[PDB]
Amino acid sequence: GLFGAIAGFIENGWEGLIDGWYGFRHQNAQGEGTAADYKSTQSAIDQITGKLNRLIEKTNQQFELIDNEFTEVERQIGNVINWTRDSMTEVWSYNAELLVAMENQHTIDLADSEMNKLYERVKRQLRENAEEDGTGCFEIFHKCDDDCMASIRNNTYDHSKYREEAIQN
Amino acid sequence: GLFGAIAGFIENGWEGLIDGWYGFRHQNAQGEGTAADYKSTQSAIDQITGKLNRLIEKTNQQFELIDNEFTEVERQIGNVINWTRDSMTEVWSYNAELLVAMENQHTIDLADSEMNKLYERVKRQLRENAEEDGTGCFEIFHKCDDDCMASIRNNTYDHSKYREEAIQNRI
Amino acid sequence: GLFGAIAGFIENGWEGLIDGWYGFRHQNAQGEGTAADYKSTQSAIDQITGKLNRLIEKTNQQFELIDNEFTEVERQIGNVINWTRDSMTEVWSYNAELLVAMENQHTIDLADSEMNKLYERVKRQLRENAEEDGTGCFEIFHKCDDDCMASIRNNTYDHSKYREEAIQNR
Amino acid sequence: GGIDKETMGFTYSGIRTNGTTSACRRSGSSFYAEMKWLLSNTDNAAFPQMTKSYKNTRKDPALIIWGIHHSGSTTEQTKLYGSGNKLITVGSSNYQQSFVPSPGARPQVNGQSGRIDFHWLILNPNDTVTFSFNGAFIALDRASFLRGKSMGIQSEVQVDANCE
Amino acid sequence: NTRKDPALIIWGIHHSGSTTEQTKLYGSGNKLITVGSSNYQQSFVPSPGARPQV
Amino acid sequence: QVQLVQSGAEVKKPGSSVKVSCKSSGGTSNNYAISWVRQAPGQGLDWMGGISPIFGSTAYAQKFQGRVTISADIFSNTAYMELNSLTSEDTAVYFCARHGNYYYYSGMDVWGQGTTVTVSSASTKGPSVFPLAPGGTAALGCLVKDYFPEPVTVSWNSGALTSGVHTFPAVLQSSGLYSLSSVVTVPSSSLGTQTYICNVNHKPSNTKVDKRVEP
Amino acid sequence: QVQLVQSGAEVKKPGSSVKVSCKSSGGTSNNYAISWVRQAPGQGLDWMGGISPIFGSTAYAQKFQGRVTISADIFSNTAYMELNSLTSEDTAVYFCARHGNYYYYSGMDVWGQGTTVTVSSASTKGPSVFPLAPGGTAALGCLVKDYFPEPVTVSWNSGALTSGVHTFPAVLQSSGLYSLSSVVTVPSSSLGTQTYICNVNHKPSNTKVDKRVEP
Repeated sequence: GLFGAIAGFIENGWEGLIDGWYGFRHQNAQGEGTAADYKSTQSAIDQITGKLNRLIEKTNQQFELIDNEFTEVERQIGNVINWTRDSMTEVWSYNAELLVAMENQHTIDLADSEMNKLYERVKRQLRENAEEDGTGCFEIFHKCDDDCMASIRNNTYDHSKYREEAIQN
Repeated sequence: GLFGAIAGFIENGWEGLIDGWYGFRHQNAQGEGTAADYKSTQSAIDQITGKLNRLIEKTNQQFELIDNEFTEVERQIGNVINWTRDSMTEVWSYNAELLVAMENQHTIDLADSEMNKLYERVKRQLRENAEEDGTGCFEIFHKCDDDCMASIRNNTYDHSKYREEAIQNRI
Repeated sequence: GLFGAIAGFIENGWEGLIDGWYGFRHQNAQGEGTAADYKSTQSAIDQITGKLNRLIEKTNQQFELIDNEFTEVERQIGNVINWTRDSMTEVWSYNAELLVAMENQHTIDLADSEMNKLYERVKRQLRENAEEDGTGCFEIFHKCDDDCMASIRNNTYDHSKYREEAIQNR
Repeated sequence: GGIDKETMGFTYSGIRTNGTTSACRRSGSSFYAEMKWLLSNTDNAAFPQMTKSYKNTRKDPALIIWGIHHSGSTTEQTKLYGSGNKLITVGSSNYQQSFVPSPGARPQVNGQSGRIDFHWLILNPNDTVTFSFNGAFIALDRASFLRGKSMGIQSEVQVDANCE
Repeated sequence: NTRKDPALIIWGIHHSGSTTEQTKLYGSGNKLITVGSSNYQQSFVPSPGARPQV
Repeated sequence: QVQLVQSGAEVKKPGSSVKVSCKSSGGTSNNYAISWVRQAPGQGLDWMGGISPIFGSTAYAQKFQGRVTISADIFSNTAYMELNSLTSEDTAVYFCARHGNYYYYSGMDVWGQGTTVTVSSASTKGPSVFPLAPGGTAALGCLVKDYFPEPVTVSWNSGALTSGVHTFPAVLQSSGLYSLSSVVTVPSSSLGTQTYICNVNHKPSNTKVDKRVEP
Repeated sequence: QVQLVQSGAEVKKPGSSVKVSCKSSGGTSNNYAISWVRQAPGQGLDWMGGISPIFGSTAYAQKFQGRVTISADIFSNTAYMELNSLTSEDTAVYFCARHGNYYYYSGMDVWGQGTTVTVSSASTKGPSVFPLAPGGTAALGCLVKDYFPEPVTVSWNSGALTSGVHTFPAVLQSSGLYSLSSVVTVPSSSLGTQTYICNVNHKPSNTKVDKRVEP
């Protein structure tokens, strides 16, 4: 929710979009077409994986029994051992739940962020030939074909080719 | 400071705005009017409350005396107990101050974020009929009345009704 | 990477820019000029320093020997001591690496943020007299001189002085 | 990491060395395999004042055990070790303790009224243990050296050599 | 302890090298040392007999 | 679904203070404003003030300023109202209510069950119970005299007789004590056969009386 | 407010090195540039270089490049200047100063009290202190003889007497040693009652001497 994109001004996601986290749905003369963006999908996924590899780590740290399940140790040192162990259970448990909550906050906002980085980029491509309607869409003020879409997608769309055209409108 | 809104390009806040965190102050023909936004105020407040409910939690975890304040325990085990308890004091104190500082950073930027989400939305509503002056204001390039303001507020203002009007009026 | 500025749509940084983190490179009629922005450079630096002063703190907390390197303590209490100390080593080591990774994420995104706050500000200044090309540049649509540059820099550039001029040119 | 046993090189004059008991059955009465139960030469005889010492000449620390025998009755003590007060002392450079047996009546466990209490110490490379005693003393025949490193666990379930 | 801070108190039990040496030093018969305060109570019997020489 | 549950009825002497609680169960109300509204006997709703504890606002009606304390414990999901220097003008039912949002303009859509506060100089006193002796049908009952405070429960035949029972609301005497009556209407034929006993329980004085009513 | 406290006066032989410190007290200077600036006797100010330790910049004047090392310990809030291969040309007062921002362009608005560094063949020596014996007012003082290097400090009556005290600048003898006088002006009536003692402290030779001046 940090950046306003996901669950903000984009109304929802597309359960039909199997092949990415982020993509394009267009409407022009010829037809309607959908394709998921690679460069930014990869980008997010990669930050998630880089998080995982940090946690699914194995501690190389070994511990032994100070304790005895078969013949109980003497009661005073038994009680010190138990009290220390519970205190460690407290620390680790707090650490576990905090670590996970915080990673989650950050993961969600990582996603909001990459959406709102796709948007703001395409916007930048199109200069003055279209408009922010505000539901995560661009109204194009010139007729455009399906090879014009692809040129937006793979980031080649030239503006000053369609400038004047799109301007009286 | 993360997003640039609060203590950024908005110069300050409004001590007269009792009824919200975020709101509107307008100037038109009729008069000057102020009203605070609900939809985004609620939004921030709810995230603050969701933080609180998490910390104001009670540990269901019980501890007993390993120690004796009346007749001191034997001295060596006394020394191990004290050293452990102090070590726990170190860890928890660090945890306390870190947790609180971090929650604070996040709370502040949570606020910056919601402001700069009010802004960017209103901006989006108005399309091509007004301009960013940059002190957290929109100069409207058409005459507008107090029922036009309300339509911006509760998010109904139609652009292509005032489009041409306000467009020639920028040359 | 959070905001898209640094290592995003700005392609890279300027190894010639000694006197700041953030600055200006302009091209007009007269020549080409570079000067680093103070207000936002200072701004970031100050947040980094405020991070440091917090960690570079000294614990006022004293600990004594419970242990003996010369004549070993009795073995059962020795083993409890060692096991506890190791457990503390676990906690602190985790805390250390977590604290540092997290501060680093935040430092990086702190930087992305201040860049993308310089940008969005200059943009706001110029109103309708220029355009986002999208590599961290503004194409100015009116001829402008080097005292016009300085007036953008120290934040005095008036728009409605050059408005009409730059608008037909669009 | 397991243990490796070495002889302590004790030999004994003018006592017995082969006291056994029906509670450790091998083929008839036997005893702890790594220990020697030291007894007077004949029933009631005086057990001599003995000193036995062992130097750890290896490069790793040695583990040393011995036992004090608490007979089931005072009569049984004097029969085994002769009459009079008994004292065992054990010394090295980081250790110093003495032991007096306490003979007298306990319930029978494994058909025995006596008890043995084992004590142990770590002997550092180049240090020497000295035992001195005039009875009620269970002597080690072998010292133990630790082999390396291992983990020890307590378990109630089967072993499986297929999973890691 | 009439001072205002706690006092550290030491004493030793002597274990003679032979029973003969104990009675020479201290006379024959059973020896007993007791030590009491309001938070302490213990007793000690020497155990005379042969240790190596140190 | 959040419910607001208030603390129980209070009986207070003039000049004392009363502190009523309002617990939010089934969810928190900390992100909303909660108001306190009182209703004097036979009178209308009257706003006392409110609190929106996360927002950080506490508000008071001018007419109660300085005499009322509104507060909240966000951790127990509870709001409180303390009214000081009580008089009989303060005898009323007190409600807490949650607004549709964090402030006091929105309609109040969730209400507590109310807490009765009675300011009186009366002392606890158990009732003295007397029989009311009696065609087709007959009328017999019990008079429950001079007790304080409300309530009293009356049953017939240990609760065995429920039909035709009409327990009248108590009168509040000028003494400050209450009196009520319970009358049961019964076939007069079953007069000399079925026995009739009223059982009167007054929790506050721990009084429990059975009383036989004969023709 | 921050103060920058530099280290003591230094006496050095030719070819040696000196490291002067500048401690930021009453707050941190870690977010600013601190420069080192020296002043040779009778000459003008001369920049040596600077450091801005959080920013990550250390800068050096070309004329001192390679012979000076500037550094900082952000943790003790201290900056340092080490100058190597000393000759008599380096005898001079070194000043640390703080810049109004993170870099070296801004005017330096805080400064150090200065460190004197003397590079010579002459050896350290503590002073021999002699009394100067004395109407309305009288003049009595102490002669502080044959010391090296500067500074000495003179106090009177264990710093209880600050009024009327005039410590004159030292005269550098042809021998290479200094001498100064301190005279205090005092009511002559308080001659046979109050005791006047002059305390001379010479740090470089670690010399403390208290002399009693008598009439």
